[PDB]
Parts: sequence; C-alpha cells; structure tokens
Amino acid sequence: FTMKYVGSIDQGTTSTRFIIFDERQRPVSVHQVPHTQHTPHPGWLEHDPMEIFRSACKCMSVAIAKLRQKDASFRKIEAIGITNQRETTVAWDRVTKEPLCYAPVWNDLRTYDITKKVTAELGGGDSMFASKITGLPVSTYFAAFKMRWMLENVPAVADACRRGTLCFGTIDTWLMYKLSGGKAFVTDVTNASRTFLMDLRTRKWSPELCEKLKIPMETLPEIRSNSELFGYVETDECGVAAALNERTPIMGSIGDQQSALFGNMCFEKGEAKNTYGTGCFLLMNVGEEARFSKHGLLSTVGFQVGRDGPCYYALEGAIACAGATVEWMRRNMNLFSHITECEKLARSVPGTQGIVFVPAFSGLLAPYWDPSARGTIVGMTLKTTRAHVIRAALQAIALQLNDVVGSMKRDAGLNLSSLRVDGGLSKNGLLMEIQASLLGVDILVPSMHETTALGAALCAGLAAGVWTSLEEVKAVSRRENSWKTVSPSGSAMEREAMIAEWREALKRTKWAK
Amino acid sequence: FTMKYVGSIDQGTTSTRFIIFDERQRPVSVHQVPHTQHTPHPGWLEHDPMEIFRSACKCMSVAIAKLRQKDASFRKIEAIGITNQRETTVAWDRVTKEPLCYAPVWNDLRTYDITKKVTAELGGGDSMFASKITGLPVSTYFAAFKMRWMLENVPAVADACRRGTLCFGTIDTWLMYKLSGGKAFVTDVTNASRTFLMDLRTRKWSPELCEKLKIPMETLPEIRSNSELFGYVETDECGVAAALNERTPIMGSIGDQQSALFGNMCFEKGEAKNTYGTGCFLLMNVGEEARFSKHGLLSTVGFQVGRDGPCYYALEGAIACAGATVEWMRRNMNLFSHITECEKLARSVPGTQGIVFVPAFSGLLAPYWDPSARGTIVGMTLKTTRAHVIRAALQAIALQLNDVVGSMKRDAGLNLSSLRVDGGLSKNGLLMEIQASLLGVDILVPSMHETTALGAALCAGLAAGVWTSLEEVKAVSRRENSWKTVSPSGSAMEREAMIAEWREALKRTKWAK
Repeated sequence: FTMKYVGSIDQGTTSTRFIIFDERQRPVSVHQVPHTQHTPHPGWLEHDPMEIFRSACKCMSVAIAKLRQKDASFRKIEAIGITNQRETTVAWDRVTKEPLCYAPVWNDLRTYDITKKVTAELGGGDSMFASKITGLPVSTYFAAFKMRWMLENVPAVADACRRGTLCFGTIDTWLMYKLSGGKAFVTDVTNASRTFLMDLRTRKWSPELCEKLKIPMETLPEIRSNSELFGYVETDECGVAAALNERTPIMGSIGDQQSALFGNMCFEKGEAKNTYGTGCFLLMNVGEEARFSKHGLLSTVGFQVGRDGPCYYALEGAIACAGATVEWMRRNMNLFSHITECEKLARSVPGTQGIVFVPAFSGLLAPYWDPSARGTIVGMTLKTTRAHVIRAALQAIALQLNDVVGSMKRDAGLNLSSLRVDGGLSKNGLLMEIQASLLGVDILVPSMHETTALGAALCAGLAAGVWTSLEEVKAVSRRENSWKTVSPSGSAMEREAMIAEWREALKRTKWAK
Repeated sequence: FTMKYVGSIDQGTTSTRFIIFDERQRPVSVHQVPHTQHTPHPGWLEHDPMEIFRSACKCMSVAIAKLRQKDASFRKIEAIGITNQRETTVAWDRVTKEPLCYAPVWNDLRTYDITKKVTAELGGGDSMFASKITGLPVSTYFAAFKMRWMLENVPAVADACRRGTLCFGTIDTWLMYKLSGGKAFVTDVTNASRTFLMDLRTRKWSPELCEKLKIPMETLPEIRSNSELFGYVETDECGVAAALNERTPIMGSIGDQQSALFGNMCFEKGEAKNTYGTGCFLLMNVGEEARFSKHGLLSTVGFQVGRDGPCYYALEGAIACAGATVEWMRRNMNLFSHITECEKLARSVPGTQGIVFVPAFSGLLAPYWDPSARGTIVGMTLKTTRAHVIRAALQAIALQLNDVVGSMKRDAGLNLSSLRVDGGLSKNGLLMEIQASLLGVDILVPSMHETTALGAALCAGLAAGVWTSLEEVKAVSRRENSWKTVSPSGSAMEREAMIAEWREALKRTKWAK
C-alpha cells in the first residue's frame, strides 16, 4: 500500500505548473513558471510554444526535487496528466520538431475577418450554420479559424503544408508531442471539440469541415479519450526524464474547464461547476446525449474515461470579465488598494441602492451574445460610493451566472442539484452568498481547491489504476478534503427586483460601433 | 483728483462678504462672515433674516477698518452696491421692522405642493402657462410661491397681511430696507424677474398674476433699476455708520447671476458668462427685446443702468452637477485625493476613447429637463481607467453647456460672441480648452475673478460717477485687470464625434421610477 503519486501539468493561459498528488488526492508538491503574453497588435494574443514546454519541464523537475526533499522515499510517479488552455493552437514540423511560429491564444482576435468570411462563404449569414455538428458558433476562439489564419499569413507554415510535414495542435497535442521526444501526435475528446473540426456525436473528425475551411486532414493529430495511455516521457529538457527516475507514462489529457468538472466529481447528469478565474466558465453535465441549446450556450464534450468508456457531454457558459472586473476596479480605477478591501467594502453597504453596473468590458457573452456591449453603470446619485459599485459588480457576475444557469434548460433537460465552485474569486464570501441566494441552491466550495489540476491527475490515476472506479475517487474526496458550503437566503421578491433591474440595465449597454 | 472706492455687499447663500474696490476695479479689502443654514425638515432650507443683516454690517465695518489700517489714501466709500442670492424671500412687518419668520431659500422644496396646485388649477396642466408673461415655468424656486406658502402656513405672516403691515421682499430688498433704518422699500429689475410676479415686457408687477396667485400688491416693493440712488446707510448695527465715516449712498443692486453677467463685461448682445461652481449658471445677454425659450431655458432681465434706462434681457441655463461631480469622484470614488490631480490625470490621456459619463446625479436640466435621468457611464473597457473617467466628467460638463448655448442661440436668433468664465472650475485649464473647442469661440478668464461682487460695485459706481459710462468700465477693466484667453484648439470631426456620443449617451440616462 506504500504511497502512490500522480502528476498533473496545469498549463494555463498565464503560467504552467506541476502538481504531484498522492493516493489520498492531496497536493504534496508544486512549482509554477509563467510565460510571455505576446501582444503584437491590438486584441491579438500569442504564446511562444517552446517557452511553454520548457515551463512544463522545469515545473516537473523542481516539484519532484521538493518532494524527495520532504519524502526521501519518493522514487516514482505512476503517471502524469495534462490539463490545458483549450483552443490555443500551435504550428510545428515533424522533422525540425520545432514550432514554425508562435501560438495564437484562445481569446486572440486576428481571425476576426476569417470568421466573417466563414459565416458567409459557407454560413450564408448563419454562424450557427455548422453548430449542429461542432457544438459551436463560428467564432474567433475555436482552433480551426486560427489554424487557417496561419496557412494564409505565415510563409513558414504555408511552406509546411506545401510539403505535408505540417502539424497543427492544441496544447494537449503540442505538449504530449514534445514531452514524448517527438513520438505521440494525439489530442482528445474535449480539446478536439474546441477545434471546430470535430463532430460532437461521432467524436471523430470531419473532412467535410476540414476541406471546406481549406485545412488538410493530414496535419491533424489522432483523437483519443481523456483517460488512456498517450505515450511516455522521453525528453530531458530540464533534466526532466532523469528527475522522473523511471519509465513514466502520460495517461491523462483533458481541457482545463472539463478537467475542473472532473476534479469536482460532476459525474452525474445535471451536475455543474463554475470556475471564477479572470473569466468564469460554467459547465453542466448532461449524460451521454449531446444536448444542443438555442440560447447561445455551447455543446461540448464533458469527458470520456478510457478508450470507449461512457462519454459524457456538457453545456457551457462564460462570462469574460469576473475576476478581471475586480482587478480593473483596483488597478484602473483606484477604488481600493488591497484584495480583501473589495469584499469588506461591498459588505459595508446594505445593497446597490438602485445602481446597476454591467461589467461588460469586452462584450456580453452567455445567453445574450452582444459584442457591441461595453462596461456600463446606471442610476447613480451623489449618494453613490465605491462600496456600492464594488457590490454592484459582484451582483452583476452572479446575475449573469443566474442568467446562464436557467438558460441550461428549456428543452433542456434538467434541474440543478447545486454548484461546486472554484475560482480564487470563490474565496470571496459575499459573492458566494449572493449567487447562492440568486440561483437558490447550495454552493459547494472545496477547501482543497486545485480541482482543475486534479482532474488530469484522476484521468491518469485511473488509466494506470492508482484508483479503479469513479466510486472510489468520490469515496476518497469525501474522506480527505472538507467541502465548505453556502446556503441560499433572501426573499423571492428580492431576487426578482434585482433581475428586473438587471434586465433594464442591459437595454442600455449597447455601444461599440 | 483723489482715489475713489466703491463697496460691494455680496450676500451669498452660505455667507456674506463686503468687498471694497478702487477706481481700477481691484479688490483692495475683504471680509467674510457666514450665517446658519436651518433645516427643520428634509428638503427644507431656511435663513435667519436678521443674522444676514447683522453679518453684512459686521462685514462692512471690519473690511473698512482693515482698509484704513493699510491704505493711507483711503478716505471713504463713494457708494455701496448689493448683490444677492436671488429667490430667497423675506416676510417682515412694516411697524416692528422685523421678520415674522425665517426666509425660505431658492433651493428649498417646501413649495412643491403649492407648485403642483398652481400648474393643475391655473395652468390647465401646463407649468409654462405664465412663461410668456414672466419668462418662467412653475417651479419651487420663485418668490411668489415662497410668499404664498407663508400666507398659508405661517400664522404670523397671515395676520401681518390682514393688519395691512406685511412686507415681502427678496434679499436685495430686505438688506436695502434694514440699511435704510426701515426707510426704503425697493427691488431692482433683475431680482423682481425671479418672483413670478413681474411682467418681463414692462418690468412691472403683473396685476393678474398677483390676483391669480392671490398675493396682495401692498406687500411688494417698488421696482427700480440696478444702478441708481436707492437710499443711504443709516444704521449703526455692528459699528457700520461709524465705520462708513460719512453719508454713503446705496446705488447698486442686482441678483448674483446677473451681477456676474455685468462684472464680466457682457454688455453687447451675444456675450455670455458661465459660472463653474458646484453647478453651472449660464447667462447670455440677448439685447433689448426680451426673448422667450422654446427649450426650457429661463428668460430673465440682464440689467438696466439708471432709472427707466436701457434694458438688456438674458437667457439662462444651469446644470446641477459640475464641481459636485468633481467632488464625488474624489470622496465617494477615490479617483484622486488632491484637486490638482483632477486635471493632471485628465490631461494624462489624449481622449476618453469612447466612454461617456453623463453625471446627471440629481437629474438633467438644460434643454432636456428630466428628473429621472441619473448618473450614468457607458462604453468602458478593461483599457478604461480613472484618467478617462475623470476626463469624461470634464467633457460632460462642457457638452451640456454646448447644448445650453445651442438652445440660446436658437431662441435668441444670435451667435455666441464670447464666453467669459468664473467659479473655481474656471481655474481648471483643460476644462476651459475642451470648452473653447466645443463652442468654437474664445473663452475669457479674469485674473480679478471676483466678478459677482464687481457687478454690484460697478452698478453703484456708475450711478456715482466713479466710472462715467459702460465703455470706460470696459476700458478700465481691459487696462488694469489681466484677461487670460483660451482659444479653440480641437477639430470639427472630433467635435462631431464627441457630440454624437454625448447625444447617444443621453438616451441611456433614464432610471429613477
């Protein structure tokens, strides 16, 4: 019974880390390295793919080092998961093993005038036109638009196609490729599905869509599950393979948001988490039937455990400025100086005293897709103070989520047990209370929070049998890390007055252009 | 000949000052003394009439004593002028020479009931029924309503009225009677034009309105001009006649806005002043025929030099939130702490990059009156910062005046010759430039910024011959007091965009109820 250990690579927008979990699911070591946010033109965003990979190996080496420092018996990791910023796409070569250019990030917008062709070239005015296939609108986010953009504006990537030695990949792809010497060229259900080249139901590609967008079906990797065997660690980029001490295999691979959904044990249909990062991504499970949703939300793979195990689907809602809005209030306005002042301030007033702050800075997402919407405040007086506005922004996140949650039905299919949340903005009490009160369900806040990292640790743990059922994984999490909880509270008339205000404020947000 | 000195009583809302100027129109001695603001109920504001009188006397005595102490050439005061907070109405008794109650101030809201009766039961529903006679809508501000309310709610005043001994008067009148020792009972035209009981065309008390509003005319002083012999100081109430030294006539008298209009030398039709205080008051001289507003603006008397003399009319607009907005950002919102930062932060970015901040905190006035409009901001992004927000408040204040001035130009059938300015926010360089740009006119900024006290000193000094004509007044001003001059410097394309955004932003402002 020894002590098994499992490794997760949390490869985020901003930074990369490694965590080693042990068999009780406790994070026993960690190390983080950031990478550069390249912004060559306004609203463009770009990552150096070698920066990342290297972040990834340094992260593993040091974390290990720290672990054997404090448990000198530690000799190996059973396996290693990979969770990652979805959509972000990397262009590289099968002979130089190297990237032909930087990677345009999930929220980069260089594909704006490619998305406007696609939706007219083949969409005829409908961007939903292929949304029964992909699960997705034509948008600037999804890999394929970025994919092509390269082929059209990058001499070196254009060349690659000319010789059919080009390799397109999301970060699970690019990271399993280099981590594996150069020998695994695989993606997964989740990351594929953000491609815009994958079929939701079939769970394999679409030569239809591939060639329709001028994208060779040969440059793509081989799709696979989230919890199987992907390859082995055969590189020594920061003495990583030496550090690892044994033949160590890559067995997990999963999108960061789905990952978080796994790490919060949203296994049953109707179960949901919200990640309150810079944005918010709300995901709900919907069983093995891929719900679509008129409403503008996204149909997406929740996850599949092993080669053809039961493949669960999900729906998806984002708000773009959540944690961003708090940092904005602090840095750009100078509404408060120190993190906790935010919450202590919001608490210091009864309520918004009539004001509404729609923090719609980079647009309005979710059930209302309004790109023209900008940050608006309404109904101020000389009574209004920063507290009221900090409070108001908090509400506004909660009202959007509330608008998202209800939007996850109509046809539908189902209720909401509760909401496991994790964010760092979930550290904030009041926001939780208010949101609990609005949706009217319990809100679970796990003290052991790296439930995103964890997701990829489970996928690899299972597919190497450190745990052997989901039942066990649930058995463990219930036993080891306490799940602090926040019940609803407030009049049903309160709720509704907040919303009639909310819905009146939105009428006023439309602006850009 | 020897040095001449005129004295000016500046009877403000929150204090009273006496300023003494010399023939060069320079302030050479000053003394301020405040009075108590009595608020016996929310929205109610009220002043002690005797407290005000005593202050003016203490003010005069000290200011005169300081002057003998530090000016060997100073022998006496040629005349006194009076400038006052308009609309504040006093109710006193001819034989006790005393107030039967405190005086309700202009911004006082107690006459709201009376004011809605008057619009319904006399206006058919149109508060502008009387506008072509008085230049004015039915509002709580004007003196007739304050008078009517005393008659109905103050037993003392109701009795007084019956004994045939009741005196109503605005603050000029009040001051000017108690300085007489009770002997004069007079009002100048500018002040009379604010009672709702004076016909603009004839500068005489309308008989109809007095009966329609049931206000007996025995209770109302004689309407004379702004410049002429009203009487003499004969009182020794805080050492005043003993300080005055000789006989000293009271020869000037004028509502403070109007006085400011005069002291900024706006004698030609098309010349206007704006006072950027807490709020804004804007008056334009529209020449000798009265011009009435289709845009909600107020028609009023500008001034009249000498009994039954040449008579200049004005249009008048305000905004409720200028300096206040600057104060709000600083106290309620912490967007800066030292006032110099206001301008240094706004200067720090070239534009507002799209955002608009309508700071209609307590409603909109101007050519688009709307008590429902509230403080609103639109068009913000994560790239927006306090610097822009501040700068947009500045832009907001300016744009509103641009509307006001637009309206005036249309009503008056003229163009804006030039905008002289004063107030506090006048000291804000960048505001003044954005304002030249918008109006496409030069903006004149007196270094002798005490122009409200000056209007009345000039009035008095013309009717005494310290200056012989308006031309000389102007010549002396030009020659002796420096005039900083702010030319336009924007574009007409930027100017259009700004106004178009502003117009759009206005349509989002609606809220309260």
